[PDB]
Amino acid sequence: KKKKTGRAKRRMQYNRRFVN
Amino acid sequence: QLIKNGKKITAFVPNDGCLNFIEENDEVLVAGFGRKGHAVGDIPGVRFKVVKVANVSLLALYKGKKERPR
Amino acid sequence: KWDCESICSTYSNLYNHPQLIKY
Amino acid sequence: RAWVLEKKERHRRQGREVRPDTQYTGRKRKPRF
Amino acid sequence: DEEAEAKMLEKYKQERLEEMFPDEVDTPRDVAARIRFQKYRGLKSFRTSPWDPKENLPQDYARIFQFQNFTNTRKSIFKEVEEKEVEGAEVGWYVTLHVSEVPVSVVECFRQGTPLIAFSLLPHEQKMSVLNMVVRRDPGNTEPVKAKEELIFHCGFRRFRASPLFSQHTAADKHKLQRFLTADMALVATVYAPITFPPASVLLFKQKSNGMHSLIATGHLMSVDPDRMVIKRVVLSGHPFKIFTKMAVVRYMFFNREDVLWFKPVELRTKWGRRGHIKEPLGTHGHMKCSFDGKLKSQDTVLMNLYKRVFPKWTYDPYVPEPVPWLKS
Amino acid sequence: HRPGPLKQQNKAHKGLSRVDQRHRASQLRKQKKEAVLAEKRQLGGKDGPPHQVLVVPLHSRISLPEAMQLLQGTVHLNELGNTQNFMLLCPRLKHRWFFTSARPGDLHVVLDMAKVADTILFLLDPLEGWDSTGDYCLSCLFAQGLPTYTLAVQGISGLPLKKQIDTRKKLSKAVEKRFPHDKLLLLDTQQEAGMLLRQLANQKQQHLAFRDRRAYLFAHAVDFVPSEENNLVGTLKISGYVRGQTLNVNRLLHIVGYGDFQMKQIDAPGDPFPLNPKVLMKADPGRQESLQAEVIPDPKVPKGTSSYQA
RNA sequence: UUAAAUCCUUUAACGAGGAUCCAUUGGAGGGCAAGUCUGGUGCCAAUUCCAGCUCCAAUAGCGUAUAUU
RNA sequence: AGUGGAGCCUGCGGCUUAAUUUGCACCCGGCCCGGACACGGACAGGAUUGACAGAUUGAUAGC
Repeated sequence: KKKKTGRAKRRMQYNRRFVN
Repeated sequence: QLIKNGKKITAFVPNDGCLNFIEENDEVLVAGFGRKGHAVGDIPGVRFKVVKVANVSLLALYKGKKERPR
Repeated sequence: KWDCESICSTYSNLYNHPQLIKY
Repeated sequence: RAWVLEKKERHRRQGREVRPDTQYTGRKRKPRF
Repeated sequence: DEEAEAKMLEKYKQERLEEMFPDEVDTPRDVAARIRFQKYRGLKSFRTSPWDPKENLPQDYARIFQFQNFTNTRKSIFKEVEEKEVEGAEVGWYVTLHVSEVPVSVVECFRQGTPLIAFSLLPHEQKMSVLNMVVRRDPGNTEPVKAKEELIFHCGFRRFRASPLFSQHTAADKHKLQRFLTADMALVATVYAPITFPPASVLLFKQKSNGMHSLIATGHLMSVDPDRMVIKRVVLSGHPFKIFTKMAVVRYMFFNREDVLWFKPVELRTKWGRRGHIKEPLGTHGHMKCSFDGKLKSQDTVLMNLYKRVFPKWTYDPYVPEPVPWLKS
Repeated sequence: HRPGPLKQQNKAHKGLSRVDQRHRASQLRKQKKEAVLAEKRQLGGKDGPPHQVLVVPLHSRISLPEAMQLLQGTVHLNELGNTQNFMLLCPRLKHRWFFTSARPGDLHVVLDMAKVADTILFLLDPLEGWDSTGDYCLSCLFAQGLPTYTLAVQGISGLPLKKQIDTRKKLSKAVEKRFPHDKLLLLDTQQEAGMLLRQLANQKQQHLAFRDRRAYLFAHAVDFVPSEENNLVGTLKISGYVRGQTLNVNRLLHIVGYGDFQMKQIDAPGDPFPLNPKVLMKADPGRQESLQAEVIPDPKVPKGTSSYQA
């Protein structure tokens, strides 16, 4: 699909790096 | 042959596909190869690269974004 | 007696030449 | 391609971690505009 | 009506087959493979192996002209048109030209209002020769174009109809035939046409059913020489059904026994890189023993290349029918 | 093999004025400016051929007769079966025009009228850039070769004011995928028509190499004198301005839609449209005149014995 | 609002699910961030050219040339 | 004491061959069978199964 852009992409990257 | 001073140089085209957008007697915009005035560490004796042919870039021509006139 | 490589010696190269324009 | 192979063998002799030598060692990724 | 649709679907399937399997030809189960492929040979390396340019030229080459040195002759003609001063009507002069033998129809053409222009030819520019003229594909048109169908050529103020030959645009000595106009890269069209000195622009048109000319390609006249050879390639594939150590028994590539003897000296190659030679026919069914440089996989497909020089067809027609005004489909 | 200490190794023993530059630059500048002045003076002046302009409307919403009414110094209107191509003289601006027009889609009309044109004027509509027919014509015209071109729009002032500016904004973007750095003139009124005519007269000319190496001609008048009418083959008298190079009668004359022909005489009658208001020039010598030679002018076994055991 | 406008600001009405109202630009399989990847093409499994996948970086911005620090 | 010389046999190459299998595997002839899915055709006016007799065949055989 479409990728998230802006704050949402950084939120995705943060949850991917540290949360899980 | 450069316009403003008549000097002959040898310019580099990125690949073989970009060479067919270039024709004899066409006007071409040229930049340096990239190491501030030095030649190429892989290719002997060439220092300049072709950036535009007929006022359209080679990147737009290669990626099919624009057409060039003749 | 022929094969695909020997029969190539049969073909000539001196009959249908186009007319040459000189310098 | 042989130049990158020489440099990677240099880095192997010097005792540091080197990427595994594969089919894609010296391979032009794209034309550069 | 619908048979045009049938031929269109056949051409679509044949193009898809060509872009999937490039020049693979099924061996004829009826006619002997040394009769269909009599005028063929094998090359060890397609690039480096020689080929005589004057060998076995057709009758049509008896009718055309050729330049001993095209570059120096072009330089001489361009120099004598830029430097010298011939006594003739000068630029800007309103002249009238008395031209000898013209059909009446041209005159009536001016009478509905179509533009009617003329130009003066350089020396040697009326004689017929072979034009090697580079074209790509215009992305608006995706319908297939086969190799030797008729097309309308706009080349340097001249407009004509011909059957081209589509060839690879590479730097080698001989160039492989392309059986279709492939819609991603730059190919060469080879035509019997009157001589024109480059530069000149190329516009390939396909005449349609409703009268429109659809634009299929664009490019420049690269060279004027009949010494450019187009090399048709035929790929014959057999199956290695009995595998030993560096030796195999290959079937289905040939069916007669002496066909294997006929195409014996041509080297072999596999789809996974293994090369080798035919050792000997097995017998009466075209099975063969071939010696390869390594062990083979069970899914392998042995294949062999045969090369024949092709020339274009003389269909030079100086008359092009007028279009109907183009509209989008 | 690296030798060690037992091998003999010996270390090597190391061991213009300001005024002269100003004058030279002035000399070179004078040379360049006089060359440019001669070349710009040649086209469209009294000693040269008319400035020939092809008007092409790139949409079906564009009213071409409105634009060619706006474009028409004195107007000498040559007129044909369907087309009206006129001569314009502007002696105040000292420049001579021949305006032709052609509709896209008609391939041979636009391709001939664009392979003789000095200027191509592409007409546009304010809302969409071009049509599909206009896009097809653009592909063909770019492929064949563009001369000097100018982009003119026709319907900006008809829109309500509060959108006009931003309308033009979108239009420029819509243009920039094919015409990257080009000014969009507006052709609505007679004053803007004069501005466009001024922009067309003074503008640098793109030189197309093929037609510049060759002597070409656009027919302004044509007449037919048949040797035998039933034969339908006779002498053709074609009248127009020589454009490309000096014209030699000893050469073959190719008519574009109808192949090459042998020409026999060149006469120079009076110029019908001079900028500021019967002599035969050259006849063909039947000896050095080229001929139409496209193709080469030289034309003991028993009955049942099988083939094995035999 | 302003000279008169425009823009902004304020406010009616319509205006969001693939919320298709769709973010790009470069680089990575020799070292700073980032690969044990795929398919064509030639040369003698190694290996020139071409198109992709995957990852990384900054982000309404991001590469390049040149000069300069 | 020989072998290398001679006759014969055998092994690798090579040559002939339909095959002279190879680091009964080979050849010449004859049987037997051999997807579903999708879409388009034929099918109760009939899809399709079985069959005595005679024949081709190197021989017989509703294969």
